[PDB]
Amino acid sequence: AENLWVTVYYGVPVWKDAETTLFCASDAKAHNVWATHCCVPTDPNPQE
Amino acid sequence: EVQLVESGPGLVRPSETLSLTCAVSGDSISTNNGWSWIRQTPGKGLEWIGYINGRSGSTRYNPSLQSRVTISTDTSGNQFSLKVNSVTAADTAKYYCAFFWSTYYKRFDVWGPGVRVTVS
Amino acid sequence: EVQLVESGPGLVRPSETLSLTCAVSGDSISTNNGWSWIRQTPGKGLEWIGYINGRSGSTRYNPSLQSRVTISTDTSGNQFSLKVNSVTAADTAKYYCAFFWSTYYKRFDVWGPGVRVTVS
Amino acid sequence: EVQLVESGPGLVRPSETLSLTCAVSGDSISTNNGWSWIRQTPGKGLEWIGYINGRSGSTRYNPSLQSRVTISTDTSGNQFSLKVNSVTAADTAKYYCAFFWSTYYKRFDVWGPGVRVTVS
Amino acid sequence: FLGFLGAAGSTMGAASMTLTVQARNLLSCQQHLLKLTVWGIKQLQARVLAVERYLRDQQLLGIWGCSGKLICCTNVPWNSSWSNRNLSEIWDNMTWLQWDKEISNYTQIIYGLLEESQNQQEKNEQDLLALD
Amino acid sequence: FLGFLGAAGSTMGAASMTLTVQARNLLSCQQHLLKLTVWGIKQLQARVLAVERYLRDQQLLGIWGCSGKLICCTNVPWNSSWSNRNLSEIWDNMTWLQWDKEISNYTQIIYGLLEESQNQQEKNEQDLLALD
Amino acid sequence: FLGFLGAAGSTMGAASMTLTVQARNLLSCQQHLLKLTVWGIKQLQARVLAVERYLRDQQLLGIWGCSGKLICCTNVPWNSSWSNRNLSEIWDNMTWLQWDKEISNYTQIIYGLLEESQNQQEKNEQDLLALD
Amino acid sequence: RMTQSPAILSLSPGERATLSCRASQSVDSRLAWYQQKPGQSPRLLIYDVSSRATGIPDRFSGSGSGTEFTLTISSLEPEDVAVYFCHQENDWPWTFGQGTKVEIK
Amino acid sequence: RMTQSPAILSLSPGERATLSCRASQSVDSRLAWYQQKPGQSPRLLIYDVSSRATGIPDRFSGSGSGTEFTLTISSLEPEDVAVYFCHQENDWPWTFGQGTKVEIK
Amino acid sequence: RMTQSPAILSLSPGERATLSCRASQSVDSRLAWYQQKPGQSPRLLIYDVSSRATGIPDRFSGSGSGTEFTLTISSLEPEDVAVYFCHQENDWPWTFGQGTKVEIK
Ligand SMILES: *[C@@H]1O[C@H](CO[C@@H]2O[C@@H](C)[C@@H](O)[C@@H](O)[C@@H]2O)[C@@H](O[C@@H]2O[C@H](CO)[C@@H](O)[C@H](O)[C@H]2NC(C)=O)[C@H](O)[C@H]1NC(C)=O
Ligand SMILES: *[C@@H]1O[C@H](CO[C@@H]2O[C@@H](C)[C@@H](O)[C@@H](O)[C@@H]2O)[C@@H](O[C@@H]2O[C@H](CO)[C@@H](O)[C@H](O)[C@H]2NC(C)=O)[C@H](O)[C@H]1NC(C)=O
Ligand SMILES: *[C@@H]1O[C@H](CO[C@@H]2O[C@@H](C)[C@@H](O)[C@@H](O)[C@@H]2O)[C@@H](O[C@@H]2O[C@H](CO)[C@@H](O)[C@H](O)[C@H]2NC(C)=O)[C@H](O)[C@H]1NC(C)=O
Ligand SMILES: *[C@@H]1O[C@H](CO)[C@@H](O[C@@H]2O[C@H](CO)[C@@H](O)[C@H](O)[C@H]2NC(C)=O)[C@H](O)[C@H]1NC(C)=O
Ligand SMILES: *[C@@H]1O[C@H](CO)[C@@H](O[C@@H]2O[C@H](CO)[C@@H](O)[C@H](O)[C@H]2NC(C)=O)[C@H](O)[C@H]1NC(C)=O
Ligand SMILES: *[C@@H]1O[C@H](CO)[C@@H](O[C@@H]2O[C@H](CO)[C@@H](O)[C@H](O)[C@H]2NC(C)=O)[C@H](O)[C@H]1NC(C)=O
Ligand SMILES: *[C@@H]1O[C@H](CO)[C@@H](O[C@@H]2O[C@H](CO)[C@@H](O)[C@H](O)[C@H]2NC(C)=O)[C@H](O)[C@H]1NC(C)=O
Ligand SMILES: *[C@@H]1O[C@H](CO)[C@@H](O[C@@H]2O[C@H](CO)[C@@H](O)[C@H](O)[C@H]2NC(C)=O)[C@H](O)[C@H]1NC(C)=O
Ligand SMILES: *[C@@H]1O[C@H](CO)[C@@H](O[C@@H]2O[C@H](CO)[C@@H](O)[C@H](O)[C@H]2NC(C)=O)[C@H](O)[C@H]1NC(C)=O
Ligand SMILES: *[C@@H]1O[C@H](CO)[C@@H](O)[C@H](O)[C@H]1NC(C)=O
Ligand SMILES: *[C@@H]1O[C@H](CO)[C@@H](O)[C@H](O)[C@H]1NC(C)=O
Ligand SMILES: *[C@@H]1O[C@H](CO)[C@@H](O)[C@H](O)[C@H]1NC(C)=O
Repeated sequence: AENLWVTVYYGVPVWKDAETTLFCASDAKAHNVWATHCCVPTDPNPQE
Repeated sequence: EVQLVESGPGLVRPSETLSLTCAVSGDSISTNNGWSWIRQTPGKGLEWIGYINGRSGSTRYNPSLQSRVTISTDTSGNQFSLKVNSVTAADTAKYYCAFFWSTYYKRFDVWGPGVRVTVS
Repeated sequence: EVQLVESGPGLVRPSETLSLTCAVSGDSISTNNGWSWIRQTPGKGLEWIGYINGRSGSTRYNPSLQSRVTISTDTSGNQFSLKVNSVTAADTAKYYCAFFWSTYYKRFDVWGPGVRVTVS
Repeated sequence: EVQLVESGPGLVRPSETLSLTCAVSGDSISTNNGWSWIRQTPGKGLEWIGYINGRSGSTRYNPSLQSRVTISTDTSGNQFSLKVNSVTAADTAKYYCAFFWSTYYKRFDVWGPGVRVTVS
Repeated sequence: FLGFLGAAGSTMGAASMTLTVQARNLLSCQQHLLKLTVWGIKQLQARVLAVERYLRDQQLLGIWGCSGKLICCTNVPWNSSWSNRNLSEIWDNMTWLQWDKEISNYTQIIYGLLEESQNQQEKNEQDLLALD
Repeated sequence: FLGFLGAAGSTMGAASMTLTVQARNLLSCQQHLLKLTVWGIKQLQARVLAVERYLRDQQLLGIWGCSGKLICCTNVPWNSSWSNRNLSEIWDNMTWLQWDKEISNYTQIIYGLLEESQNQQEKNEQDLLALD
Repeated sequence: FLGFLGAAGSTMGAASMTLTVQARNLLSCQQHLLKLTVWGIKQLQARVLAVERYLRDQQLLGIWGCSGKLICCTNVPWNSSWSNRNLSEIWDNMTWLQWDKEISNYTQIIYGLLEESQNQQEKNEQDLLALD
Repeated sequence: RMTQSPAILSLSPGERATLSCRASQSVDSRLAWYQQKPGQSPRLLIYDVSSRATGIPDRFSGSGSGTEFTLTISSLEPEDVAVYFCHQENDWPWTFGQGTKVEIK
Repeated sequence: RMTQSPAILSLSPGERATLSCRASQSVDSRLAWYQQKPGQSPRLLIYDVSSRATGIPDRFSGSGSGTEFTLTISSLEPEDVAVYFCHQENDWPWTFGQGTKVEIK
Repeated sequence: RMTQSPAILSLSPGERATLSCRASQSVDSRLAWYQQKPGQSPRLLIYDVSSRATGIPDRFSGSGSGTEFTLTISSLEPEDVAVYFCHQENDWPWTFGQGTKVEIK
């Protein structure tokens, strides 16, 4: 007898386990193979 | 739990204004919406007068009373009041202070004992 | 093709109610919208009373008649009717049963002969 | 800069119609919106009558005057006029021709001297 | 990125206030990628997928009649069999992760009903005497 | 996929009831694609195109003022020269494939007019006394 | 492509009439691309980027409550400190390129405020006695 | 609301009738015309200002918009003597004009 | 608006009360019922047609839509003698029915 | 609607005038003030509550929102004797307050 109506929300903080591909990033500062395949810099102050 | 306490003259002469004050206890008027006045008119039943948003000062009134009714809030006293411009015998009624909560998630009323006012 | 047939008292005394029933042939009331009543008032011309959706029971009425008019449907009899609360001589008119189809694709009327009703 | 010039009878008898014409100089009526009539009623103050869009002929009127007032435009003469159906002594007022510009970017008025009209 | 998941432990009601925080974070070299054309593909596949997922959710909000909204009402009644709880048990003292686990099996039933409701609403808009 | 094209032989009027059936189906390994980097591209090109086609149609509905709708009204009058038929000849006893063949040459004329109409409507919204 | 940039020297007010001209132009072999799989990637990267840029702008209009519009009003007041000019100095006798140079540093302040305003508006819609 | 004019149109056989109808407020294009003969329910002639109803001859036409509308009847024949009504559909309550008569002789 | 019926329900102890309320216009489902006892402010029983308020016993129920609504009380006990009111929330002004009485004996 | 107060403001030269205007309903910020001198058409002073019109001196200002609005005049000079009007633009019909007078001596 609640008489409620299924509302819809978008932007809901729900997550599930998943497998995807991660990308590498570096400190910029670093002929080293990992200095070339890890070009994108990370943020100097990661948003934890 | 909010409690509503009311006082004011139980007698107004015709052509004089009417004034009732509702004290609010247990919460802050300035934080909630839905503070309102309703009256019970003999021979007619319950009628809405209007309500005020304590967070803004905006009000809404029953069209039949828009020419005479003022609702306002005392944010220091944590009390609100109803003022009616000159009244007649037709305005004799039991007047009530009430708080109406109506949102997507909850519905409830707080409704005080009221003040009986005779115009004569 | 829908046909509309009407009957009811051609005489109502002042302060008595008025009641007219329209029979529907050729289609189902319960499937279509737009079943309606219109009257032709001498000295004034045609006036809308209101209409009913046979699929829901929802109705709409001319504001001047909202305090007195009821429209409802008999889904067994496949007939619908107009009831008016107490009437006066001012309500003498030719009353008609009509069906109005108005959509994005088609427009048409079915309009029956009506019933002449005198109030006196 | 637009100038507004008005003329018409300063005296109308009760039950006769009222007619005032406003000439427009400095711009084209047919290009702008906001051409309007306002009157100053003794004992009441300023009241809106209505306005016309010179680009379409569409008009809007104050509900209290919808049964009597007509506003229209002469696109040859570059003048517009106010006509009121039969008037009474209650319609004595100073009548004015005005142009109101109100958009997202600009706000301004052009307001002429008006015509004094007595009904008696 | 100031709360990408800050509301995760909040109640369902409280968490309704961060919907723009999660939505704005869901659609966030030089020569290496072309010299070694394995990585150009690995990177493009990740980018294309993020776009496709975004668009599928937007299409559903469109179909259900909720386009452009973060909070949207519908006309589908809630079935008590989907969760036999009252509002004071759902919006308070419960998180969105818990609710999702509770509803999961009924997700497709609900979505199908939302689509049917919008189609019925459109049918009623092509009949000028509708809802009277 | 329960009618992807079920309404194809239906009349134009009847087919108006399946618009969500067609719309929801228009934006539907592992190592092989990277070991043989011909196929990674062949697959991405197919996926990118499906997205671009979807978005171009959505942009037009936006420009014409029909965003979020499957059925939308406009203010552009129908020219009798585009098809000299009445409504009872179009909505009944005719399919959408037949209609498209009949209109085809006038598609761009109509689209241009729809864009002009929306721009005129917007101009009238920046004048607070509009349409009176 | 009949004015892709025709309004660039026009005043801000006059240029408001070409918004559909610029918007419609912002989301416009055979074997070579697969035989030489450097170019397939170079081409896909250009196409994916055009799509991502388009979608980020659409998401912001969504968040700010301006979805589907080319001209949209908000409830955020203009701060005089962002540009101490009156309307007759902005809409007339100034171009959009000049205005952008003048505002630039305040772009993020303004965008943050637009998002806060929409969230406050939504909160007021979950209280049935709102704005009275 | 709206009203019609002339109240009575006394016309020669073969003459064109002109019947106006004027609204105090815009009704867009949602206007219909009806023909009333003795003993009959009203017959629909024209809808949406100018669109002719099924079964209605080409002698009946019309035009107009917003507030100003006209019904015309070409080549009047005695069978066309009737009271013609202007019907407002754009908004509730729907209304009718008072009706005017076209007489032939 | 809306009104209630019967004005007075004279019922036996243990009997089921049926109280109707009828609107002249649709109010959707935005209907609430209140219980009025002497000297008391009105108590909320039911909201949104059928949803029971916190602290209200299962003897109180209801149904309806649009214009036709009903309040029922199962197994009436003397403690249930009260005036019951129908409250319209769908649109402004909010209104009340006249109230009806349920009496037990 | 809305009304103005004081009806008459009798002020010293150099004094600040305060003129209030109160609406029974919110008018948002769509409020304008006008100055009426003998024989003149009304002159616009302030629009959108506080924005000064072109050609108006800095002595004229104002503030307010919703239902409560104020016009102030700094450093009153004899040239400022006039009737001041409050004009409501937010919704139709547009209305005016009764007007009040500022007198200097
Ligand atoms: C609420 O839903 C039930 C049906 O849900 C059942 O469980 C679901 C997980 C899924 O398996 C469904 O397919 C199941 O049917 C509705 O009850 C059904 O109503 C139809 C109506 O004719 C009937 O034919 C079915 O047999 C009913 N199912 C059962 C199990 O009796 C119920 O009506 C829904 N209530 C509301 C308010 O929507
Ligand atoms: C209906 O369209 C005609 C024009 O359509 C013509 O055929 C099309 C396939 C395409 O080739 C068009 O470019 C053609 O012009 C309109 O008639 C035109 O009106 C303009 C107005 O000034 C006039 O200059 C043109 O010469 C006219 N064309 C012709 C052939 O006479 C007609 O007005 C349109 N009707 C409506 C209601 O929009
Ligand atoms: C208009 O903005 C000022 C603040 O803008 C300053 O300059 C910007 C470029 C950026 O650096 C801001 O962070 C700066 O603060 C507002 O003034 C601030 O108001 C807050 C309110 O408490 C106060 O704490 C700050 O110290 C004020 N800043 C200064 C420099 O005094 C001002 O209120 C804004 N006006 C409006 C109408 O929004
Ligand atoms: C984590 O749980 C605690 C309690 O289990 C939450 O703290 C409550 O917060 C509400 C907020 O108004 C308070 O009224 C309660 O009194 C708090 N409880 C206690 C025991 O202090 C806390 O907020 C939860 N964290 C999150 C993110 O919701
Ligand atoms: C939702 O689905 C899950 C499974 O995906 C259901 O849980 C299973 O129910 C069966 C019923 O016999 C059990 O045998 C399984 O062991 C359950 N699995 C788990 C992980 O517990 C769950 O009950 C479903 N929920 C509803 C409401 O139907
Ligand atoms: C294929 O064509 C046949 C007829 O040519 C369609 O059948 C008609 O369907 C309508 C639906 O109400 C009926 O009223 C007609 O009487 C049917 N005609 C006959 C001869 O039976 C059929 O529906 C068409 N198929 C599709 C998909 O439209
Ligand atoms: C739409 O375009 C087609 C061609 O793409 C037109 O058909 C051609 O018309 C020319 C006219 O001289 C003929 O010579 C061709 O043989 C026609 N082609 C075909 C395949 O029949 C068609 O007429 C155009 N339709 C309209 C309405 O203009
Ligand atoms: C380039 O600048 C010139 C003037 O500096 C602009 O010409 C003006 O256009 C307006 C349009 O109504 C006229 O009223 C002015 O009188 C023109 N000025 C002169 C000196 O003729 C011209 O339009 C500008 N170009 C663009 C694209 O805006
Ligand atoms: C917007 O940012 C620019 C720089 O990106 C500011 O200009 C600089 O201001 C500093 C202030 O000391 C000067 O030293 C630089 O030389 C300026 N740069 C240039 C290119 O002139 C600009 O002032 C900022 N605008 C605002 C309104 O803050
Ligand atoms: C539409 O055209 C067809 C063609 O034969 C005709 O039969 C039908 O009656 C027309 N409709 C109307 C309303 O005239
Ligand atoms: C909701 O269910 C809980 C379960 O214990 C109950 O305590 C609460 O009172 C219920 N709410 C209402 C309004 O009955
Ligand atoms: C806007 O600023 C310019 C700057 O010179 C000024 O001339 C103009 O009059 C100002 N507008 C108003 C309305 O004061």
